[PDB]
Amino acid sequence: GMTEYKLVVVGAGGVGKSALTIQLIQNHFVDEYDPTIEDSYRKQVVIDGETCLLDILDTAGQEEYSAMRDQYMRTGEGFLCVFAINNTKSFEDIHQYREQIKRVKDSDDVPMVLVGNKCDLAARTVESRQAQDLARSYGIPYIETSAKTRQGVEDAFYTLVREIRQH
Amino acid sequence: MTEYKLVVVGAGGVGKSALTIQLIQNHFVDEYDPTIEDSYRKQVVIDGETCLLDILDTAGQEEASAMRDQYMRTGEGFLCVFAINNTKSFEDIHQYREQIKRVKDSDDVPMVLVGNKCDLAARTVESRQAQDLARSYGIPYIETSAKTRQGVEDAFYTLVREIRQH
Amino acid sequence: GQMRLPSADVYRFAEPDSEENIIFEEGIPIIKAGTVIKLIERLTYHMYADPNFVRTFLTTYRSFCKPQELLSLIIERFEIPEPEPTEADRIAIENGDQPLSAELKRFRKEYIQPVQLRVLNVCRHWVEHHFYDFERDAYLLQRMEEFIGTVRGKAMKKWVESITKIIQRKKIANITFQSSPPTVEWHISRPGHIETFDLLTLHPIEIARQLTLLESDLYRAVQPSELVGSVWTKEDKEINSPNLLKMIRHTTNLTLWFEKCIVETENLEERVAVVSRIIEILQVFQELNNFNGVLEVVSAMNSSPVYRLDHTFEQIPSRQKKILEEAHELSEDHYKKYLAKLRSINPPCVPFFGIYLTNILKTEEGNPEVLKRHGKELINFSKRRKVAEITGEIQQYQNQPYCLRVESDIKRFFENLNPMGNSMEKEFTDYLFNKSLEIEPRNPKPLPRFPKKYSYPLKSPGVRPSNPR
Ligand SMILES: Nc1nc2c(ncn2[C@@H]2O[C@H](COP(=O)(O)OP(=O)(O)NP(=O)(O)O)[C@@H](O)[C@H]2O)c(=O)[nH]1
Ligand SMILES: Nc1nc2ccccc2n1Cc1ccc(Cl)cc1
Ligand SMILES: [Mg+2]
Ligand code: NA
Repeated sequence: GMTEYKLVVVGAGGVGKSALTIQLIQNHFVDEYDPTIEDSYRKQVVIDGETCLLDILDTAGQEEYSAMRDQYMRTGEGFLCVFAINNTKSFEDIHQYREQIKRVKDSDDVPMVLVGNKCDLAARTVESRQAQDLARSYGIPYIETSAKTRQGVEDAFYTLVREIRQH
Repeated sequence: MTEYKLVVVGAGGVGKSALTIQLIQNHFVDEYDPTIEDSYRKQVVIDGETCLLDILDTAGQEEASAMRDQYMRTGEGFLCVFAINNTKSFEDIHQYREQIKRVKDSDDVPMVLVGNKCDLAARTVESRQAQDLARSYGIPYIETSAKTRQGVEDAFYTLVREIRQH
Repeated sequence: GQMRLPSADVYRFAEPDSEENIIFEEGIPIIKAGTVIKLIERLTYHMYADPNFVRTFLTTYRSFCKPQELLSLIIERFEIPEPEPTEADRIAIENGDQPLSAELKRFRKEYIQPVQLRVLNVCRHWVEHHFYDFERDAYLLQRMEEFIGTVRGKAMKKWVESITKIIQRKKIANITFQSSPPTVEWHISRPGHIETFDLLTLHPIEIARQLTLLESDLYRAVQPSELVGSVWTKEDKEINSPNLLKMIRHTTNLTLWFEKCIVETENLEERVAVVSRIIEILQVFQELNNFNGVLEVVSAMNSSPVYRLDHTFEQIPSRQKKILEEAHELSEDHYKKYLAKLRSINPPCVPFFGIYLTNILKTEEGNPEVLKRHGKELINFSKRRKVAEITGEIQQYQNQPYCLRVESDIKRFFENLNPMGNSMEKEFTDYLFNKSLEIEPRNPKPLPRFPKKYSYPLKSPGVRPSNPR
């Protein structure tokens, strides 16, 4: 039937990464969530007029299980590499996440998007020009998202699906 | 996984808490800290079926005797515990049996009669007298020691089987 | 009719329920949201006890109420005013007779004593199961001691004297089975010869047993204080979640050790024996319900350095391929089969903690702290109940001990395991991947041969236990 895309969210912990998938999968208009509910990470969407099913793996909270990253990453067809725009270290981590994805998938051309996430009102420390330059150096899209208003969230996931479709 | 609500009742100091903690943690509590109300959970396979026991550990002290209806309404089965070296605790059993029957408005409530502290030599309640009472109630009688674990699983899991067949 | 209550002007907990101060979910009621005053009222309600609510509240309340303020509020709850004599009592007294005091006696028996006892039950649970509030705030402990130590009146006396003693014991602060644990098993390494201990020289049964004891102890040591508020992800995680982090770091180190044992065995035949031995350890982990250990092994086999070793995988016996594949399928579809298996086995077990962490974090991030209703902000208690359902499941599997004997030397060997040495993580995992490329080069590079490194027999003793008299 319809195509299913296995997407994987990766990025530093402790800086609101989990809000991206929560806001996507959520009842958009009721701020509520039970992650234990079977298929709280599956969503049927229409992208460019074609219906598909998103299966999103977000292991937020398990970042200290660093030897499990390979196993989790290998399940994915496309990757959202997420940093927080007020945490420079999480932005500096992106290079090694991308290198690890390429190794696990054994490909130099893995569908992925760079996501700069605004997780609170603390001062931004990564300017969008810096993140655009990094994404261009990798040949991948850059999307900025708000962890509170849902802005950019659909764009991040839909852009990644387009990267998969056009691979 | 089926869930079972068990309630442990009986006079103060007979060992309701020590029995429960021995079941839950494999540890014998030497201290006598009177209970107000405690609850425990235990996943366990009984007769090849996995279930989840919710165990309510209640107050034996008479100062709490007006607060029992609320937990008797929710419980599905009751361990009625006395100590085999305390005759008064055995005489108290029938008050618990009658109150449970009144609250649940039923003559057919799952129960097990438990004679605890069977590791102690100085017994004052004979097994025959307790067995006669259990027969008059239609329920099994199991002697236990929260100290040595003798009979402890038998008492709780027999009560589960009675709820299951209810 | 119902008992009359104190005036809400002298006793705040007598205010009527309304949607402006409490909201119930759709046979005791379940609270969706409420003011802190209403939460504490229902925590100590005169009509029924709610021990699960006490645990939920004491586990999660610090996200909406400070410990010092909670103590002030339950002391306020405790101090209930008694009603004045009624008209019938007045008329008896005016005639020099003793009043019946029927309404006063009922209010004592059915309101004051149950509420006061339930306040004391909150104090008792607080001290016994959440004592860290008092370890971290000595003045809070002094206030609790003073409150308990000055409760007068005979109805509460037994529990006041008990709680005083419990507090004193907690300030200065044994397992029985009826079956014996099985005999410790030895292979090439003999007892006391710790210098020869290694993956292939210890008995694979005993490797799995001693790692299960270690991992069980680490699992059982994690307290809810390390989890609520997602504190293991925040900047102070080393301060607030030390037992959790020790447990995770053990799991990571063991996974890396398995990978290192594999890729540093350059001879193909020897490496097949290493991988086969690790799968035998995985089989014993499965038999022991050590799911953390199962996934430690599976994570190693799915790592980039090991996963690509097609020549090694080809020679694994079919029955061991099936054991590894079955273990891997536990994690598929977001751990569907693992979750079902955990809920079906007979404990003791060692759960995989990572799923709990993700679910606690997402519950906290995905639900608001307050609900706004009729101009009022109500504490969203349903969110805290969901968190406490997870911490309660964790605690349920922490109760059951393993009936296995500790071997102190094998325990120490695995406690001191340090596969990374002084290397940083990236340097070390790049080393492992480069070893993988050395021992099985990318096609079309030919497969080289390498000399043996082990001087002792590679044949496994197997994983079925032995039993001499
Ligand atoms: N020898 C022996 N002592 C026991 C046994 N069970 C309990 N005790 C002891 O008897 C005392 C009272 O035990 P406890 O479990 O607190 O009794 P309880 O029925 O829960 N009391 P309460 O109704 O006040 O909560 C403790 O000192 C405990 O160690 C048993 O099987 N054998
Ligand atoms: N083919 C395969 N089936 C698996 C099931 C679960 C985990 C890993 C699995 N691999 C890769 C593998 C395993 C072990 C070695 Cl030594 C070399 C490659
Ligand atoms: Mg007790
Ligand atoms: Na920064």
